[PDB]
Amino acid sequence: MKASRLYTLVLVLQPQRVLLGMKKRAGRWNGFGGKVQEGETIEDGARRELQEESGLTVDALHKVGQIVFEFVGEPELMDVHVFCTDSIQGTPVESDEMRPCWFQLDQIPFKDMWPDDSYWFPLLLQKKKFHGYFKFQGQDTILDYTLREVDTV
Ligand SMILES: Nc1[nH]c(=O)nc2c1ncn2[C@H]1C[C@H](O)[C@@H](COP(=O)(O)OP(=O)(O)OP(=O)(O)O)O1
Ligand code: NA
Repeated sequence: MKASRLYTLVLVLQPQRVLLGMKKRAGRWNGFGGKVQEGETIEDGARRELQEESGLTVDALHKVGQIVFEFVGEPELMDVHVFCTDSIQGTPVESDEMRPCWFQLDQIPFKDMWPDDSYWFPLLLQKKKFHGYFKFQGQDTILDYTLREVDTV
């Protein structure tokens, strides 16, 4: 088995809309997140990345899933811990690398999201927790994947 590097992903999910960020420098909408750093808990890394990437603060997050990504030709797995929150402080801010935008929950922009999101984001919307794994060739093609609803993440 490959080694894995820890990442976070945060979805700001309100009753009628979700906040996503478009990668500016590519072209896909995603939640907010990045690499966990030395000495911080995963949840604190998720809060930090949300603040660094979007400007938003939150005192707490709910863990909703974990997804492992494998890319053909890359030596490490990405171990992505997925969090949600419904409660925000501040306005999202555009940066040189990210443009935030709200989407109504009948307009989730799946075609401009990573392909895996079509599989797990419906579970998130149903208040379900999940574990996933996806093996990609490049940015567009899934060669293998597993997904399971779990009671505890
Ligand atoms: N297939 C996929 N589907 C998805 O929904 N999110 C993915 C994904 N693959 C990666 N992600 C998420 C995980 C993480 O939040 C983000 C990728 O992290 P980044 O590359 O932004 O890390 P960092 O920006 O911290 O690294 P540096 O650029 O070195 O600072 O995208
Ligand atoms: Na990031």
